[PDB]
Amino acid sequence: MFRWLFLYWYNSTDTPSAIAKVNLWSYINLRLFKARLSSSIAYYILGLNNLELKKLKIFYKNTYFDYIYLKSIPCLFLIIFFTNLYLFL
Amino acid sequence: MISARAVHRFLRNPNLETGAAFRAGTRFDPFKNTLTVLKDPQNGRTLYLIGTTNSSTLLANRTKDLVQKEKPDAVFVQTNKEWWNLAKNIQDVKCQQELNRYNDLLSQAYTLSLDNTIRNLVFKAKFYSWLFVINWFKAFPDDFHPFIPGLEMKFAIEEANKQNIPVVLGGLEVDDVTLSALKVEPRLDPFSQLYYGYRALHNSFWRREHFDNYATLDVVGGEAYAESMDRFRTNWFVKYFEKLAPYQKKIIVDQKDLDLFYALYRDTPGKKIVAVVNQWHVPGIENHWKSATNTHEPLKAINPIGDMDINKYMESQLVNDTLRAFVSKVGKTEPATWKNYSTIYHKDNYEAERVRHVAFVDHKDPHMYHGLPQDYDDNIKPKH
Amino acid sequence: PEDEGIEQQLDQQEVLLSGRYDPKLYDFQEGYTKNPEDDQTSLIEKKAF
Amino acid sequence: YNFPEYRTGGVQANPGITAKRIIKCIGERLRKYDPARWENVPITFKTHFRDENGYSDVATSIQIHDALEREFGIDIKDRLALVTDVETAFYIVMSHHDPL
Repeated sequence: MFRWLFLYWYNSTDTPSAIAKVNLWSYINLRLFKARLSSSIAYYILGLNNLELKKLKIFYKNTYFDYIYLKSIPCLFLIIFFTNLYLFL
Repeated sequence: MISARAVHRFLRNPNLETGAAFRAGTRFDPFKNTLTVLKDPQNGRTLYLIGTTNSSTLLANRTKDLVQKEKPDAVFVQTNKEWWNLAKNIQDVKCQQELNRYNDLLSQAYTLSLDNTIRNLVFKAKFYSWLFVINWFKAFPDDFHPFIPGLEMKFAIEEANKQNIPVVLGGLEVDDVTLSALKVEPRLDPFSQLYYGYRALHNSFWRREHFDNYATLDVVGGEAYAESMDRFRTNWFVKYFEKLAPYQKKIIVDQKDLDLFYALYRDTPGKKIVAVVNQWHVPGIENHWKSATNTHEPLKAINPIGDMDINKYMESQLVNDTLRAFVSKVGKTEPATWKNYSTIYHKDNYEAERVRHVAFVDHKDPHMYHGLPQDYDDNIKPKH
Repeated sequence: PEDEGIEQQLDQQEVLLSGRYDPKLYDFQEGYTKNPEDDQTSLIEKKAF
Repeated sequence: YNFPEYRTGGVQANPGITAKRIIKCIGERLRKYDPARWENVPITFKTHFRDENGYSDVATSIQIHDALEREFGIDIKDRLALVTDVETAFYIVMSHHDPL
């Protein structure tokens, strides 16, 4: 289980040479599933000695409906106020 | 003269890169977020400042035991005579839920001795509207009422009466003194308060913080939330109040902190004081007490570049310059980038803007060959 | 006899003795909070857990 | 009268002074823009401007970009990198070829 390619490819002991020395190629060890990124932006800047990995995470994805409803009350009241103001004037 | 120490700081560990099981700190820490010990070596006085949210039975029992065993020379409880009468007439209650059952009766102690004149009636209307709006923005449940005193105050007063030591009542959060102070400030308005309270969280950070704070209050009850309110959470709440209503925050927090410090420092018997005050007055009272008694923790000077490793940067530059010179001499060529490690901010990989570093002003400039392999000897020696 | 009560007790003992659920391996947190914060349940609830 | 130095690239020649300037300008801008949060927090080289979970605020970082542009007379490309710590600001400033 790997998240970063530089950790994935650093020291891999499940290479075809060794697995052929044992000759047991299990399905769960497919390289299609071994590494997968975090789906959050991660770019590289130049630190003091080497590359520095900076993650750009802007908004959460686990918001529930109650947060949306509570954050919408001022907008709904503004809409009501503006419509009634238009009706009166 | 002025000791400008930090008082209300809620940002914890901004130098850590926390997250994913590496937290910025522990917020539970009960029995320590609440009790603070302060000393006055000039007069040999000891103060036990207990900041209560009036919601936890465990803290009420701890305060009762502290008053029982410490035997102070004075107890300073932040209540008033009306609340004390109502609470002393209530008996056979030993848990905070039962006392929360009487929350309306104890809230009857909020009595305003105002006139019936036109100006006072207008002020009462404005103040009640502002209170309604600020309670909408505060949004606390029944079981968490930091401004309605509960079992901790009652136990402190009863244990003070058992030992026959004087009890000094400092008044509730909104008492006659603070009511007159709010009368002086004409900045009370429900509509402006609504508009400013829906603009307080001006960036994502505050919003997020807001969420999680109240999120915990919705998951854990008032009793479990009173224990997990540390100094950083208290400072965040006072700053949130400041963002909601800076003038009323100045009147209710800062000025009342100064008044409580005055009462605890001068208007008290002394030589041992147990002061059960509200949670968010503890930072200000403690800061004022330490500044007046000079009992501040020793200063550890913070150099802005103290945590900057300039040697790392300079060694990297030197190493990469030597490597560029060595590789250029081996290959009989010149460096291509002059950037130690390739990152996409300059877009020099696919555009025409090089990162070449060759600067000189004339043909006689000694620094003409700096950055070029001609600057090094055949032994890759930095000079000549 | 695969007695249901005794087998359930043995199942619980096996699950807890497997070593996967050692509290030293876990940093208990309030997962819902956007900022990573420790477990803030009350002291008696922590003792019961 | 103090004559300015002829040799160019003095910002890259003094990493410590560049970091001090970055710290000063960032601190002033953050205390002006968000006084309730940064007025008590000392800003050093390892200080970052993200949440405790690593989530960054765009408004704070754009304020820091404006502060760095005014301090060093540069044009920070906001779409390429976001300044979320003093180290990123140092990298951006030292990468620019016309800081002063």
